[PDB]
Amino acid sequence: YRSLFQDLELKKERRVILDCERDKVNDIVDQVITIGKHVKGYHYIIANLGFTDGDLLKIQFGGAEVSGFQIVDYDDSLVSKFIERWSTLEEKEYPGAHTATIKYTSALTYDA
Amino acid sequence: YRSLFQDLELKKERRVILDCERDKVNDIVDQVITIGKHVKGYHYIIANLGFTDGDL
Repeated sequence: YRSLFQDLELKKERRVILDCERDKVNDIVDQVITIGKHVKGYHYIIANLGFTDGDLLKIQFGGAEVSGFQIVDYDDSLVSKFIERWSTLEEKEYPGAHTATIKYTSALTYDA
Repeated sequence: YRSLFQDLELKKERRVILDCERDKVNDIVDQVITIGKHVKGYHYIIANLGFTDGDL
C-alpha cells in the first residue's frame, strides 16, 4: 500500500474515492496516516452508508477534506429514541449494542 | 497541542528540536501525526539518548 500511493504520485492525484468495507477503509486511512496524505490538498470520498461508522477523529484535523454518506440521520428522534434504547442494552446479552452509534447494516436489519 | 503547532505556523517553522521524556515525545509525535507535519519539508531532532527507544 506504500507502493500503491507511490503509483498514485506518478500522476499526483488529490482525489481518491474509496469503495471498501469499513475495516478495509480504516486500513487505507491508516496507510494515508502513515504517509501523510491526510494533509490539506487531498480530498477523499468514502463510498458506503456507514460514514459515521468509520474513524473520523483520527483524521479530523489532518487537513484533507473527507466526504461520505450516512443513510441513518442520528438527529431524528425516531432514530434517537432507538439510540437511547441501543446503548443501554448489555454487551453480554447484545454484543455491539452498548455503543454510541450503530452500523447501518444493523439499522437496516432492525428496519427489516 | 493543536494550538501549539498553529502557533508554530504563525512563523511556519520546519525545524523542531524536541526535549522531552520518551512518553511525552511519543505524545508530541502523535500530535504531529494528527496534523500531518511528518511529511516532507519538516525536520525533527529528538534530544535524548533513547532515540531507538521512541516509535520510529
